[PDB]
Amino acid sequence: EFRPLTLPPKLSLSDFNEFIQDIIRIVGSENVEVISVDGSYMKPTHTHDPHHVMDQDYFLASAIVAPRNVADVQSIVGLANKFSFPLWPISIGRNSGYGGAAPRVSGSVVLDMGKNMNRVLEVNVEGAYCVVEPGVTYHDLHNYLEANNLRDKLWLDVPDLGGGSVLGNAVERGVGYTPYGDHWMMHSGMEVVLANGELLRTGMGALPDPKRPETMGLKPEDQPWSKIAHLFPYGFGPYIDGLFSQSNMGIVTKIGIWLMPNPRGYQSYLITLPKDGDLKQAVDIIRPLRLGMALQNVPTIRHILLDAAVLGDKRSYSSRTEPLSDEELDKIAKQLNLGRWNFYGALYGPEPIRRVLWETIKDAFSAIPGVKFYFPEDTPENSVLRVRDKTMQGIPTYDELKWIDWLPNGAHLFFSPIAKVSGEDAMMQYAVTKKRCQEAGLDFIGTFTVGMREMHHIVCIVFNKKDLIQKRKVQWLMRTLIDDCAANGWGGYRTHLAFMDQIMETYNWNNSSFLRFNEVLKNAVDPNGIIAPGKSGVWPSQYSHVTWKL
Amino acid sequence: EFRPLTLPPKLSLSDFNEFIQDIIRIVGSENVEVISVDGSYMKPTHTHDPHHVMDQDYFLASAIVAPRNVADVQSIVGLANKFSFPLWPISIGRNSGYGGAAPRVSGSVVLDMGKNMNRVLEVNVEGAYCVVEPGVTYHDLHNYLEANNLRDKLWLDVPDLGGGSVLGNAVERGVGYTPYGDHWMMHSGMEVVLANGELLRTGMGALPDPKRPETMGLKPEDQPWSKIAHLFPYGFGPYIDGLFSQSNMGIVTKIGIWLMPNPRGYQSYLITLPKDGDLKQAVDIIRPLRLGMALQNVPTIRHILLDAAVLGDKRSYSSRTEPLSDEELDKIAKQLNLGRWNFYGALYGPEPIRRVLWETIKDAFSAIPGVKFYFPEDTPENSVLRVRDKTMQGIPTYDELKWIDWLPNGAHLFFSPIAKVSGEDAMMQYAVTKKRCQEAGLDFIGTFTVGMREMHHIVCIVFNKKDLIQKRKVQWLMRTLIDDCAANGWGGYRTHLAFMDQIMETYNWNNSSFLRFNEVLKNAVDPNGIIAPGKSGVWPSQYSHVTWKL
Ligand SMILES: *Cc1cc2c(cc1C)nc1c(=O)[nH]c(=O)nc-1n2C[C@H](O)[C@H](O)[C@H](O)COP(=O)(O)OP(=O)(O)OC[C@H]1O[C@@H](n2cnc3c(N)ncnc32)[C@H](O)[C@@H]1O
Ligand SMILES: *Cc1cc2c(cc1C)nc1c(=O)[nH]c(=O)nc-1n2C[C@H](O)[C@H](O)[C@H](O)COP(=O)(O)OP(=O)(O)OC[C@H]1O[C@@H](n2cnc3c(N)ncnc32)[C@H](O)[C@@H]1O
Repeated sequence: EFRPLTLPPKLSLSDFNEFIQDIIRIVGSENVEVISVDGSYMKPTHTHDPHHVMDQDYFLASAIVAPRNVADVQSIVGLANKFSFPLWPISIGRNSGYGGAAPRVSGSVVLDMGKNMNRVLEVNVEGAYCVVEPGVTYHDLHNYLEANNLRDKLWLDVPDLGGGSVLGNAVERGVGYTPYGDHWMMHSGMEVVLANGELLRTGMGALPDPKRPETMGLKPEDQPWSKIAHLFPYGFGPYIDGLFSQSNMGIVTKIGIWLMPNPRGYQSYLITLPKDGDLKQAVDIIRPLRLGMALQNVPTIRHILLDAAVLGDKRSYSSRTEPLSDEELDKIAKQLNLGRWNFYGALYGPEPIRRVLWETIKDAFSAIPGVKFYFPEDTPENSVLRVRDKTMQGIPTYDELKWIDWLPNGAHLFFSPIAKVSGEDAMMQYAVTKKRCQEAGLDFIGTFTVGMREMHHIVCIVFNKKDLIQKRKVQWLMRTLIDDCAANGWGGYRTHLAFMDQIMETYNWNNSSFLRFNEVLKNAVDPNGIIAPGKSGVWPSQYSHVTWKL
Repeated sequence: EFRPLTLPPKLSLSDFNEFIQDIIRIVGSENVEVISVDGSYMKPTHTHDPHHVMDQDYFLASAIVAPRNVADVQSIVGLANKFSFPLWPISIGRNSGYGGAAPRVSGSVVLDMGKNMNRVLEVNVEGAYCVVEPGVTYHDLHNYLEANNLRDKLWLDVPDLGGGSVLGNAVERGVGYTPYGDHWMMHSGMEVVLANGELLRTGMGALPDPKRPETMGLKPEDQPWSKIAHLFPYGFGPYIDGLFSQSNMGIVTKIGIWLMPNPRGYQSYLITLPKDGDLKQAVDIIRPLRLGMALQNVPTIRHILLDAAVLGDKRSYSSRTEPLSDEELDKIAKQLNLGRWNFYGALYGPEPIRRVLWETIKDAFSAIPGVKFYFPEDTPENSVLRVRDKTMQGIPTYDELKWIDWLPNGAHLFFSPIAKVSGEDAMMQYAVTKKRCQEAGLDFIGTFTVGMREMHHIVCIVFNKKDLIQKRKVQWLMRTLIDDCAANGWGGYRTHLAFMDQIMETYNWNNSSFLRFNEVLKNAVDPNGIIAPGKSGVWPSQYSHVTWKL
């Protein structure tokens, strides 16, 4: 297909057309769409960033290809080398507010690993793990579980929504909410297609499965994995798996994820914190409850305007234009029966044990006047708790998609710095974010996700994507928070395409010794800069910093 | 000094003699020793392999060098890059049975990082971590904790002795036995002198500490870390930390290890399994208890002789010269009130929790005939339990050093296959290890140690170093052991100087993709291969494989 909307760098129109011809040849014209439209969460766009803060046709693909299998991805890559055509690998492209399936480099070949590469490849009950291809969602897998009666032997671990790729997410080092909440950490045995074309699997994945008659002459892609590939991550020698998450080192095609066995008892809960400044003493309570394994999962500390947005848009609470006042938020609390901060957690295992954690935790949160403890049953039926009951046992919902609609034309954008598990420090980060949010005229909407020693601060910027003034006011908001938080010793853990460069430029100890060392290894494995140039600030030698950096 | 027994390759006497003169002018004479003796554990040697299977002077330094600071380390890397001089950094060189201090490539400059770089830079009671330089033995840290009263707040995680470098062990991916027994996975934020000699700090350690007066003008080494540096492993971008374990990618100057807080209750236990065959059912029982979290640490399953040999050498049991027979093992067992296998574990936390777990466990092991339960107090003054009851609470000890003296000239080498947590697999490996020890006319000594989903199975080969026929026999054993276990889908997780190239060739999936990838990265980062060429089987392009491997 002839004249495209944006071409990749240095490439003539003639060369685009010969390139696509061989791709159309290899994949069949079903699995190639040249771009010469915004959609929804349910039929996700693979051309552009749906929750856009820049121009809509800023981060935009030139084509989209859907490899049917692993050798298609070798062919396509071997090809992209031949021309020097940037690629952008996506699994499901539901990386929304992080840019979705937009390419950082306008003119790229967004690579739809997900549309066809689809298989739940294995579920191992005694190993308590599973192998996933990029197309398997959280829901896909969940529906694999229930169709096989495995729901009663192994539980999953899920983000706020079920659309996401199991692997795409894990590679992004993302976060769920059971004891198995640290997604990346739960990986074992990765299969990666390298920039050069050569296939790789890491860990004991490199320890070959012993030869047998039934497996002879099977393509590397389709071979089985040795018995320990997915039980020990490290294998032998340097442990490279992590070079491949939040990186442009490769294209991931298979990934082992560990699964938590049915604990033998479950109960979720909600403790409500009446005042705004109850954050500080809360976190101070969570601190040695987390560190001492009285809090087994990854709990959340939701802000009121987060649940408020799930149960109904802004307009149905106030007709005001500025962000809502402190007294107005108080009303919304007593309205919905929530506090200013809500702490959502869950207990796991046999009744004898849940009993004691609960008595400890209740008993710990008693030094806060006005507190209140809820099990799911005790709430409204629309309730967030009633949904999150499901999220903390590995049952994927979509309910939470709604908070995106806090403002006319729904679009989000994340700022996720990292703070200490101290009440003091948590307050500080909230006061620094809150301040810059009013200056920008937004509301503050957020959650802290409690890791053992660290805390993920998710600043949920919603804006209406057809207000040309506010989208710039967000652009200014975003650039200031990164800076402000750096000035204060916090950095983001993940970002949107437009802010990769800054955020990485944030981590500049000893004159960017981290980036310079990364740039080194990139140029070594990808001599031609074709795998996802730009990702996480990391530019190859043939993308000039000046022309490219944002 | 003028004349060492061995020169590093392609290096002249006159060059060597400049390098040395040059080296001496930096670090003073007291800190530099040419070599023109096996030492102890109490004062480890730094030139060669103390428990040496190969020739006594097969792995040999040409000199030792102790930098008084990171700037020295830097200065040295500088010279070595000029002269193309192999380095071989050790922290403490206690790596016996993996080669102690000995350098993969003879003629290397052993960098004794520990002698002067020593300090415990930090114990952070909120963070439940600590920050350690290459010289901080376990024991050293232990005594530090004591002299600052922290013993009733933060506990350590020790491996079977106390000499070990807190960090040297960590970047070997070593293993101890509290619930924080996965040492490598407890690191957050490491510092590193790269091969080029540029200084790098990883993870959050890349986000610098914000400017204030009191730190202005400090050399990069002596700059503090930013707040989240040792609480969140990951930073932002591609996670490179792993690159620096069991690899030769950098020289490590500092590291942050998580410390586990006093858990508010502690009980250890011995479970004796009376039959050789009980291992099989025994592991099956472990599988669900491990994975459902009833077992909180790295319990281990020790072969009986282990305890035998801690208690008194081979002679003290029979003047027999060949391996002791099955029946003598039944004899010895009963003699010491032990089983044919031995399970050691611990209970952490309040009395109510301990209670419940310990019943779940008693009960589950009861299905094995003639099983018997002992607490510390229930056993004789000299017991292994009484020793491990210490080990399991982060207290360093050394009694276990005895087993090394099974034979006239004690020396141990290790073989370290990973294994499934399934009895049938476990027995398979036992069979195969055992048959082979039998054929080399050796006494089988092993443990498995219980990972979450895997088991580290440490075949403990011990032979007498002055016996050339035995030495040679042990070199046939290991090489056979690596091969057989590969042929049945089991890799070794860590090895000895003289088996590194072999073990790697074992992880050869898809025409060795793993090593080829790793050889690529290593040349990028170390053009003149001065850092530890050879480690883990990974070689620079100037070390021809034909010349160098084994
Ligand atoms: C708007 C939204 C997002 C969200 C969320 C709630 C809302 C309402 N809650 C989340 C949660 O609690 N936990 C979490 O981790 N993320 C949450 N999000 C963010 C996001 O939408 C989801 O996490 C989603 O699962 C991620 O998108 P997806 O799973 O569909 O993956 P992707 O679009 O392909 O993005 C991956 C990025 O990484 C690189 N990448 C991805 N896959 C590969 C493979 N196959 N090979 C090589 N590189 C890959 C890409 O460069 C891409 O940028
Ligand atoms: C014989 C013995 C050994 C032993 C054991 C019981 C007996 C009696 N029990 C162990 C166990 O419980 N768990 C475990 O992990 N190991 C056990 N061992 C083996 C050994 O004693 C320990 O592993 C010990 O901790 C290792 O010695 P050490 O800590 O001194 O390590 P090293 O000698 O200094 O060198 C080890 C390797 O590390 C790399 N290294 C070290 N420092 C650096 C720096 N800073 N920069 C870059 N690399 C570094 C080197 O490659 C070296 O090969």
